[PDB]
Amino acid sequence: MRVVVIGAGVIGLSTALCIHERYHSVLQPLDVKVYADRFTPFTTTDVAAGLWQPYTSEPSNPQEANWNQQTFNYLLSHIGSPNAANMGLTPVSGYNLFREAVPDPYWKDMVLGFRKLTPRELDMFPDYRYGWFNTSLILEGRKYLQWLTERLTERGVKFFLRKVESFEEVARGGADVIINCTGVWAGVLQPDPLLQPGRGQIIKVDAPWLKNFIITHDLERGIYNSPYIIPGLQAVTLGGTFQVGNWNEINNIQDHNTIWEGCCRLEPTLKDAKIVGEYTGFRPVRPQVRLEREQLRFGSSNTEVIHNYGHGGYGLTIHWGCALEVAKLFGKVLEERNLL
Amino acid sequence: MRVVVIGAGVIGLSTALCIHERYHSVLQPLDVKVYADRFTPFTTTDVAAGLWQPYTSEPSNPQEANWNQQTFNYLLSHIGSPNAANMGLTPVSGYNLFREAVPDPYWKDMVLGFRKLTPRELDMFPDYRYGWFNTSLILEGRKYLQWLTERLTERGVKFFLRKVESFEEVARGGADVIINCTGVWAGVLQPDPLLQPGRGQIIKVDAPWLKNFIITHDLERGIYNSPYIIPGLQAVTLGGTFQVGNWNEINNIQDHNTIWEGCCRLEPTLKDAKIVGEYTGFRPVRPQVRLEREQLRFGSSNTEVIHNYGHGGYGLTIHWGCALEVAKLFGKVLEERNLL
Ligand SMILES: Cc1cc2nc3c(=O)[nH]c(=O)nc-3n(C[C@H](O)[C@H](O)[C@H](O)COP(=O)(O)OP(=O)(O)OC[C@H]3O[C@@H](n4cnc5c(N)ncnc54)[C@H](O)[C@@H]3O)c2cc1C
Ligand SMILES: Cc1cc2nc3c(=O)[nH]c(=O)nc-3n(C[C@H](O)[C@H](O)[C@H](O)COP(=O)(O)OP(=O)(O)OC[C@H]3O[C@@H](n4cnc5c(N)ncnc54)[C@H](O)[C@@H]3O)c2cc1C
Repeated sequence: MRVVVIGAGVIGLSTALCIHERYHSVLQPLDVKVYADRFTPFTTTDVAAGLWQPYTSEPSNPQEANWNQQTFNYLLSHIGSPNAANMGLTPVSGYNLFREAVPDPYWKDMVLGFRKLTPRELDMFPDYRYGWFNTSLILEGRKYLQWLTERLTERGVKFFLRKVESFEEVARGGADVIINCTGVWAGVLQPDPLLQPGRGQIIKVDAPWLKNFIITHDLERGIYNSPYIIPGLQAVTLGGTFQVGNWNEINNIQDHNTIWEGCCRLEPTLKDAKIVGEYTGFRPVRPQVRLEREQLRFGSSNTEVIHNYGHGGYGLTIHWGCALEVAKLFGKVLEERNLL
Repeated sequence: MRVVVIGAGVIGLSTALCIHERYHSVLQPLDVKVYADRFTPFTTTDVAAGLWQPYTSEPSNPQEANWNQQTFNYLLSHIGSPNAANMGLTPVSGYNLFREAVPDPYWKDMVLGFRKLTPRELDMFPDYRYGWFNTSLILEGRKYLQWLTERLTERGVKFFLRKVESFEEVARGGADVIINCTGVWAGVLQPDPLLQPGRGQIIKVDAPWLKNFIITHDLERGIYNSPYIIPGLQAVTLGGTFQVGNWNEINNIQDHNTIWEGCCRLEPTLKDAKIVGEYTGFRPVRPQVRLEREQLRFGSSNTEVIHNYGHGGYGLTIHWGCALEVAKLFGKVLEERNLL
C-alpha cells in the first residue's frame, strides 16, 4: 500500500527500513516515502554523542528496557561484518564516574564486561570516588544516517524535502498509513503537553589518542549536566548540558565554557585538542516514549497513524527495538484490512 | 665523573635520564654523553607496537617481574598529567585471544581490570575459544624517544653520532663509566651466544575507528607469530612475526600477507584501512635480560661497564625498572670509587 514516514532522523529511517524489510515481499505496491524538513547533517541525530547507553535510572513502561536490549544485540551482530564501520558502528570501553556510591544500572548485563571500578583506577580520576567500567558500542549518528538513507534508496524509498503542516495534508495526499517520527518537533502536528525539549550542546574535538569514553555524573544537577568525553569514528565528543524546556537553537558561550573547563580538568591532555565544531540539539524529552496506533478519520477517509517519538537522550540506544514494534503494529493494520 | 651511554633507544635514553635525575645534584662535574650510530626514527624502539605487555609465559629471574611492575606504576602515574599524550602515553583496553584455555599470566594483577572473556564476547571472535580482557597503556616509542631526547638536552646531556668499535676505544676516550645499551647489536662489542635477533615486521595502517587492541596467540608458533592489532596515538599497528636467527632488515613480501590476510580475518573492517607504512626490526632476544656490572681494567685504565640489553619483545614494557636498576649499580660504583 501507500506508507508515508514523516521524519528522517535515526528513528524515522530505522522504522522505514524495518517496515519495507519485513513486508515488501507480501505487499503489491508497497510505496514508502519519507518527508522531512531537515535531513542528515541537520537532524538531532547528527548532534548525538553516538554512544549506546540508557539512562542510569529505570524507565516507566519496562517495555523500553527490552527495546534497548534488542538494539544492542542487533548492533552487536554486525560487529562481525566488514562493513560495520561504514555503518558508524564500533566497540568502545569506558567509565561512568560518580561522587557517591550508586546502585547498578538495569542494563549492567546488556553491555560487555560490566564491573565496579577498583581503587587504582579511581586514582586516574581523583574528583570521583565511585564508578563502573564496561564495553559498549559506538553508533555515529551522522554516518549511520547516510548508511540508512543509502539502504533505503536502493530499495526504492523516495525522499521529499517538505515540512508537513498536518496529518490531513499527508492523508489527503493519499497515505494509507502514516509513521510519525518527528522527534521533539512533534506537537506542531498534534499537541502533546508531555513532549518537551532537552537542550544539549557538545564540542567536537581532535584528540585521536583518547580511546576510552568517560561519563561523569552529578546526581544533584541531573543527567548529562556533567562533563563527558566520548570518542567516535574520528573525533571526540565533548559534552555536558541538558536543559529542559529550552528551545534556544543557538550555541551558547555560557555552556561552551562549562563543557570545556569541565572536560579539561577530567582529561588535561585536551589542551592540545583542536576544536572541529560545536553544535546544539534538542533531545525529545518525554516521561515515556510514545509508540502507538491511532485512528484519525476525515469522512470516508479514516487514515491510519502510528507514532514513534520522544526518545529523550537514548534515541540511538533504543531505535531498533522501537522500529520492530512499529513493524509489529503495522502488521496488525494489514491484518485488520485482510491483507495476508 | 664521566658517564658514556652507548645506545639511543628506549633503554639508553631512559637509563640516561634516570642517572641524571638521581645524581646530578651531588657529583661535582657530572658529564653524560650518549653515542649512537642510528637515532630515533631508525632505532628498534621506533618500530615497536607500543603496547605495555610482557610475554604470557612465566618469567626467568623473577627479577623481571618487578622491573615490569615498576615500569607500569611509573607510566600509570602520568595519566593525570597534561603531558601524558605528548610523551606518547595514553590508556587502551583490549583482548588476548587463545584457541584453548591457558594459565593466567603473572602480570594479571599488574594491569587494570584483568578478567576472562565470557561466552557473548567470544562470539565476536569465531576462531578463538578463550581469552582475557584488560586495560593497559600505549607508549608510542617514536614520541617517547623525542620526548626523552628533549628532556636530556635541556639537562646538559650531549649526543654523538659515532659507532663504537670497542669498549676500550671509549675507555681511552676518557670515560670512567660505561652503560652498554646497544640492543640486538650488543654482541658486536663482546660476543654473546645467548643473544640473537628476533626479527619482526609490522604494517602501519590508518583505521581510527579501532579503539581496542586485539592480540591472538598461536601456542604452537611461539609468540607474536599470530596476528595482533594495536591502536596507537594516531595510527594502528598490524603485526604477527617473530623469527629468531633472521638478520634481514628488508620487508619480506610473504610476511606482509601473513599479517594483512590474518588481521583482516580477525578484523574485517581493515579492508578500508589505508596502509601508511611497513617496518622491520630485530628484538634483542635473550633468555634473560643482561643487567650487570663488569670491571674492565685496560692497563691502569680500569673502566666500569654496566650492561642493560636483551629485552626482546618487552623493551618498553620493562625499560624503566631496568634504568632504576642501572642507577643503583651506578650508586655502588660511585661509592667504591669513593666519590661520595
Ligand atoms: C548533544 C546530544 C547528544 C546526544 N547523544 C546521544 C547518545 O550518545 N546516544 C543516544 O542514544 N542518544 C543521544 N542523544 C539523543 C538522540 O540524538 C535523540 O534521542 C534522537 O536523535 C531522536 O531521534 P528522532 O527520531 O527524534 O529524530 P530527529 O533527527 O530529531 O528528527 C527526525 C526528523 O524529524 C523531522 N521533522 C520534524 N518535524 C517535522 C515536520 N513538521 N515535517 C516534516 N519533518 C519533520 C526532522 O526534519 C528530522 O529530519 C543526544 C542528543 C543530544 C542533543
Ligand atoms: C615489530 C616489533 C614490535 C614490538 N612491539 C613491542 C611492544 O608493543 N611493547 C614492547 O614493550 N616492546 C616491543 N618490542 C621490542 C622493543 O622494541 C625492544 O625491546 C626495545 O626497542 C629494545 O631497546 P633497545 O635498548 O635495545 O634499543 P634499540 O633502539 O634497539 O637500540 C638502541 C641504540 O643502540 C645503538 N647501537 C647499537 N650498537 C651500537 C654500536 N656498536 N655503536 C653505537 N651505537 C650502537 C643503535 O644505534 C641505537 O640507537 C617490539 C619489537 C619489534 C621488532
